[PDB]
Amino acid sequence: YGFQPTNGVGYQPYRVVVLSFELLHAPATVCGPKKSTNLVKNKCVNFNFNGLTGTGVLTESNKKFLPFQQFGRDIADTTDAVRDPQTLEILDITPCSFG
Amino acid sequence: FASVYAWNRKRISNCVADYSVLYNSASFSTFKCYGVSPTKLNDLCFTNVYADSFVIRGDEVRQIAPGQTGKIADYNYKLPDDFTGCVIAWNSNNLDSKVGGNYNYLYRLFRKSNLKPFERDISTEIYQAGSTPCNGVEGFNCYFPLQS
Amino acid sequence: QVQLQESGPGLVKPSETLSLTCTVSGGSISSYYWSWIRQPPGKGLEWIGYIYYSGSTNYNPSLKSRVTISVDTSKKQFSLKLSSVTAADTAVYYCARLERDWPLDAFDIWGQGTMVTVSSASTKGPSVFPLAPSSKSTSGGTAALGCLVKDYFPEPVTVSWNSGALTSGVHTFPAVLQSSGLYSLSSVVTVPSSSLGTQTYICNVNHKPSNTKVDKKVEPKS
Amino acid sequence: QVQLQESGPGLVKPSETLSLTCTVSGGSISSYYWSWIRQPPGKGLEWIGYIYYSGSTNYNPSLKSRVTISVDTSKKQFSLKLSSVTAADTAVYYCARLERDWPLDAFDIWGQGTMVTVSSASTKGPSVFPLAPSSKSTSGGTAALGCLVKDYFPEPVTVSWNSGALTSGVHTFPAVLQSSGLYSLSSVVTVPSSSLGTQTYICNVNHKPSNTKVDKKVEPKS
Amino acid sequence: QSALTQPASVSGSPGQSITISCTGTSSDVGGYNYVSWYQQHPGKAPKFMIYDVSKRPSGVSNRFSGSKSGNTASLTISGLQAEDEADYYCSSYTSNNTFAFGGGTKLTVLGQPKAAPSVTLFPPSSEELQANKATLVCLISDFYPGAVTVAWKADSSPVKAGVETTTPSKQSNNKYAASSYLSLTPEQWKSHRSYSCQVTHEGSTVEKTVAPT
Ligand SMILES: *[C@@H]1O[C@H](CO)[C@@H](O[C@@H]2O[C@H](CO)[C@@H](O)[C@H](O)[C@H]2NC(C)=O)[C@H](O)[C@H]1NC(C)=O
Repeated sequence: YGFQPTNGVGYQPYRVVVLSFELLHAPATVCGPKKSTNLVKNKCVNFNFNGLTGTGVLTESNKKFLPFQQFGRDIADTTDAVRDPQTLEILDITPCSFG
Repeated sequence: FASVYAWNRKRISNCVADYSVLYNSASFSTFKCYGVSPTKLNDLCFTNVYADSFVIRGDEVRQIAPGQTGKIADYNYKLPDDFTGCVIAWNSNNLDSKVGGNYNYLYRLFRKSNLKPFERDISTEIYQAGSTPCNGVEGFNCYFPLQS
Repeated sequence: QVQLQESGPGLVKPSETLSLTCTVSGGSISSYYWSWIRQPPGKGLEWIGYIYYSGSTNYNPSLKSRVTISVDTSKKQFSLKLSSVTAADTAVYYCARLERDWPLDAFDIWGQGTMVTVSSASTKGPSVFPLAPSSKSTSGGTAALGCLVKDYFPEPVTVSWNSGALTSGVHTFPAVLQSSGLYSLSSVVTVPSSSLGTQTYICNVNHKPSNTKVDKKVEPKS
Repeated sequence: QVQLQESGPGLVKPSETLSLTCTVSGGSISSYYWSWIRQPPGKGLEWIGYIYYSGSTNYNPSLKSRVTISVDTSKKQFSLKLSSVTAADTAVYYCARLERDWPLDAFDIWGQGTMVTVSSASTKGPSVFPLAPSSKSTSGGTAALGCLVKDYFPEPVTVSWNSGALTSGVHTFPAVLQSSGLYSLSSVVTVPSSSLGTQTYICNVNHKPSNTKVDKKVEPKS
Repeated sequence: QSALTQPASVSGSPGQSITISCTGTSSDVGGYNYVSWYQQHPGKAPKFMIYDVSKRPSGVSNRFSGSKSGNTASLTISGLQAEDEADYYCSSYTSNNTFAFGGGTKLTVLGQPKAAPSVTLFPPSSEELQANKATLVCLISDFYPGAVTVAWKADSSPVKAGVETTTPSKQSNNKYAASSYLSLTPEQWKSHRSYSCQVTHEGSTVEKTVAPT
């Protein structure tokens, strides 16, 4: 191509990028972003902590996980503590009132 | 009865309809049912029944059917192509024909365009065959549109 | 598209039964009405009955008690038989369709008729002779030649040229009824005179009532 | 498959607006570019604008401020109108396509052009005359004959033989511009002499600028 | 709105090869390679030959080749066949968003024969005579070296009034044909007992003579 600046459109250079998404058979890979919000406390709330979906009141904790553990469970196996991914603090999960 | 170019239109409504007294009356020369065979009429229910009435020649009863052509079905009375009802017809020579000629039964024989199904047209404008305008007077290529 | 075509002879003496058929070309039997229409020479038309196809009928009471129409739907024929003819029924006979369904009425595509004479004096074959051109018969670049047909009782003879080759300058003159009672006519063609020495022509007389079919070549004079 | 074909007249005096169209045969509008190309007599080609189809344009600034191209995609037309011609634009005018998509470029199927003269002296009809052979005009088994066309202002007249019947031995000579300013030409055919007395021929002059269409028969001499 | 460049006629013998040039500025042919060639037969419509300095479209012989050096392209033909006598144009995509065409180049295959003139004469037509006119017509064809001169004659005399002549022009068999017209009053045609047409071509002088009736 001998490109020259005084060429009619359709003879001027265009730059092209071709994105090709492929899906072999791995376990996963790149995906789109996920927006979040602000964590509230002391109110019966509907929460999602990077996968953990639940409901209840959130409260500041005083337990100490090991620095690879995300959430804590009770005997009889119910989630009762979580760790906030962004600030990395432990929060207890109590149910909101019924009776 | 009513003319062929201005048929009547009665809207039968909530009632108990007994199509058996019709079907077996043996007085009808033509009883065709299209959407539904006749014996199963007294076992079904609809929303509305319409009944249209008119008078035609004897050999134009073949054009009262879905998908026909001719002076009657083109522009007097057109039946849609997915008709559902039934068509009934019987001879009436002794009632409607009178010595010297009964000239009170007209039909339309010229129109610009064929009718839409169930469309009706009682106008009486002078038809214009040729390109020359008519100005409401008869003449060559300017014809009255109704014959008797 | 659809056309009609007559058939049948006619020359029988007086007081017999004749027959005719109107075989259908394009193919439309079983749907219309089909009727037969007379016409004497030089006079107005007439009418005779018709036959639906499934059912039937007959008509024109003036001719009633003499006429019978029949239909063969397989090979698509109308027979018409009149009986005890009277030599007043010497006419052309058309077989026009009719029209219903779309009202119309009146009639429709006809069929070229058939001269049907009624008398004595059984058929006679025609005698053919050529009419050669000459130096007097040319008009400079053009010249005319012809064929004479003589002494035939058929009456409705027909003439072609080179199997219908030429349609230019061809003229067939009306037949003259000679005192003898036999007809005789002539056919002629005029053409650019130059082609006279190179080209050939044959006039072809066809006589349907007899079986005469004679084709004769025309030649320049010696 | 796809072919082009010009249209439009030309003979108008000097200082007006002419028109031309290039109706498309095989059917390919709306996809390519279409342009008009001039050519004076005996000289090289030239170029004028084109028109995509949806959008448009015009080009060749030397001819700018005079030319307008338009397109009717329905019936597949290009109009070209030049304005205030100057009798220097007396040329043949082709309407070649163009090519994109598959680069290529250059041009492609053309359209036989159209002689478009620009001057006074409005059209004149030609006078036709025959040229008969003779015993001197035969070469034993072969002989030649012809037709003279005379005194016409169209310039681009055309000639056929027996509705384009013959393509053997047919030759059309180039036209000579007489001192009068009118053109006149001749056409000729040579053929085996034997067929002279039996066969016929007609030369058919077509003059598109006027409406003259004359077909004359040739004949042997007396 | 200017033009390109090309040589005038070239020469060549059959079976050999030949190369025709096309030189332009380095803003049209130098700065591009969208050049294409076109072959036009006399009195015809040009024919598309090769796009992009070289690429015979499916349908053209393989005796043609295109090439470039720099703002100068060229076309080469191989085994000159004596039906390629035509004109050859080159085109390109000059800047300013426009195209341009060359100047044309007449190809001469250096014909072999020295065909002699086939001559014929035609007397006035009758309708023309009655139309108060007369025009003797002299036709020539099938002579190769197109350098004939025609001499109009009364029964044998040189006559120089009413003579019109075309210049020879090429046939489809690469030969040449011409015509001469002698306009005369009908009294002139009934006036002379004969007339003659003389064609001089390479020394050889062929003559036709006619006579009123
Ligand atoms: C297109 O470009 C050409 C130059 O390639 C312009 O031509 C002229 O240039 C020559 C020198 O090469 C001068 O001698 C002429 O006087 C110039 N003429 C003009 C009008 O500029 C040409 O003009 C350009 N045309 C357009 C429409 O841009």
